Amino acid sequence: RPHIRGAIREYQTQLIQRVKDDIESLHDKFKVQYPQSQACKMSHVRDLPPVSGSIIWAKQIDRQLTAYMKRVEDVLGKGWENHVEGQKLKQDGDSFRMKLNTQEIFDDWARKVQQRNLGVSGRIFTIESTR
Amino acid sequence: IDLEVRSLETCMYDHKTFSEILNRVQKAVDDLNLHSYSNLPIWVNKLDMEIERILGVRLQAGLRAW
Amino acid sequence: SAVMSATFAKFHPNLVVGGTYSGQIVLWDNRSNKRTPVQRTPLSAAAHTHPVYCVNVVGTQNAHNLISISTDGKICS
Amino acid sequence: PSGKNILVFGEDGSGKTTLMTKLQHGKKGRGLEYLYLSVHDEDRDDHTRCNVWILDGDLYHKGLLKFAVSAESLPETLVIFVADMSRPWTVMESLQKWASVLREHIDKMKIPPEKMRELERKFVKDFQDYMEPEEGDNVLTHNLGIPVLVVCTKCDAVSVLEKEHDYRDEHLDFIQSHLRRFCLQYGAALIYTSVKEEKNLDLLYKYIVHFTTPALVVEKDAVFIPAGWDNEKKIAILHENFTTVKPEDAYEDFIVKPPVRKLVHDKELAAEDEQVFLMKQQSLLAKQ
Amino acid sequence: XXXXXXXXXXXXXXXXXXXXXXXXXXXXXXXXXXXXXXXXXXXXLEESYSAVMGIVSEVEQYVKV
Repeated sequence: RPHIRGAIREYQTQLIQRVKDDIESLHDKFKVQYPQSQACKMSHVRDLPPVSGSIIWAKQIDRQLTAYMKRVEDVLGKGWENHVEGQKLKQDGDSFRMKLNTQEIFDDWARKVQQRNLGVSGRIFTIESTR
Repeated sequence: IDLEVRSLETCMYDHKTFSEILNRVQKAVDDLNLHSYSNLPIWVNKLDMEIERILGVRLQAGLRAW
Repeated sequence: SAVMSATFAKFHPNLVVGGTYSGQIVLWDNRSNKRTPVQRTPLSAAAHTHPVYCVNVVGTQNAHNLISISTDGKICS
Repeated sequence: PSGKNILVFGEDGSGKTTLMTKLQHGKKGRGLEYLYLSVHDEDRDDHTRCNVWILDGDLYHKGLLKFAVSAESLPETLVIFVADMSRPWTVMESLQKWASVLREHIDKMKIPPEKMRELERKFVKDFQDYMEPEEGDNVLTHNLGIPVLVVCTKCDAVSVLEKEHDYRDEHLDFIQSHLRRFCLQYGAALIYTSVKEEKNLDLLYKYIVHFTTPALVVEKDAVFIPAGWDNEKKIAILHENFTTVKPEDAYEDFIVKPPVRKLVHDKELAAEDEQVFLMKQQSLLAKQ
Repeated sequence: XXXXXXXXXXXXXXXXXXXXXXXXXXXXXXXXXXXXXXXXXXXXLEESYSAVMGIVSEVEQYVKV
């Protein structure tokens, strides 16, 4: 209701700078990579393959960004990118999302796994192998 | 970028300030990464080579003075 | 294009609205230091495709809008 | 005992900072990173002032060698060639890279002292006759003769390398034949070491820079060749036991498995770039 | 004291590359993992000034003992 919707821009901007700072923190922390992430080491202690933990890291970051996006549009209404800042944050979240579509990691890593699978994964061929 | 680059011969012999400059420059580089431009690492190679030269030049100057 | 009309913005102490000769409505900002408007009205039929000699804000804080009236004969809030 | 010197040749990591660290570190990016040894003088420590020197890279560090090799430094010059096992192919040639650098330095810094030419060559004829006895004829040795030594590092990676690609006694025998071969020619000895292993280093230096020890070529997972424990036949039988007998191209074999592995992070793309006017008139020709 | 002067001259030998330090870059990161920071400056560079500025004093420390 435009009648209602008019007097909230100040509070809106306060929330936008909050959203702003947190997505910026996501740029920072995601700009540090998973191999050097200490989260990799803790996740590794929790016993996952580094491949998995890496995409878990990625996918979770994606979920936080998506949650922020829904926060943004619930705050700024559905006409949201039409709004002065929403277009910007949209572009930024989209490019940030494009730097998170990790299917290539599974591709290339599945190729390395397949390369190893050519003669290792079913090595029961010598149940008690000589040595 | 260039105000930092052209300022690399300004803050005389302070590693902290040098570090700060570089960090700011690559913050701009991630900005370049998001809205990906075309051949960004290539242009970064260029940058880094001239940065190395301004660095090594400020270095050798301070080396002699030290 | 040639700005056929311009004025300030109601309760926007950083903005400058503007009409043009082409028909697009521009929107400049002072604090961004961008010598180009940051929000240009499209050149769609829904927008003005004729110069706007009088584009203006209307009411107060919640009573405002932005009404552009080009010479084509259209008004647009 | 006077001012002793050491000229080790630091080679791109290869545990060199770790070599003096296992022996006894700020940073390693400048080269010529001096160290001083003052260890036990056979009964106490009478400050066996054995000055160490560690170069790494190749960018004109000749003048740095001038700052490490004088005209009187020459007797107590235990040069130590250090290389890894992570990259054994590097070692095979890079040893001669470092060697030729010092061959230059012989004819670049020892060219004015002409007294040790006519003196030290005869003293080396004395010296290398003593290379062989009381350890335990002729070999095509080299022109380099002064106290010299070829060591190796990164050896506790054997199983890691056969895990990757060695798994053949040819790979193990051929390298040792070339190494022991190098050392015997160079008038030096072959020594190995590893991560948390083989304190056999100071034995030969202290023993030479003035405590003896019995040799080992037995384990073949770690080797110690003191000078004079050679011939040109024991090693010949070693590179005979299915080892492709004296191949003079297999340098590419071990200089092909991880150096001609591949390039993971490589960005030689020359991706894209276009024009304006060109495209415009080309579309004009496309307008028909 | 002449050996100390020789160490000072050893630091004077730093002009070997003649005001260039052409090879002044020392580090290399790992392979490809997952990154939006596609073109960082140089793993070899950022630390090199502090490294040189420190190793200069480091050689002087080791000569002192």
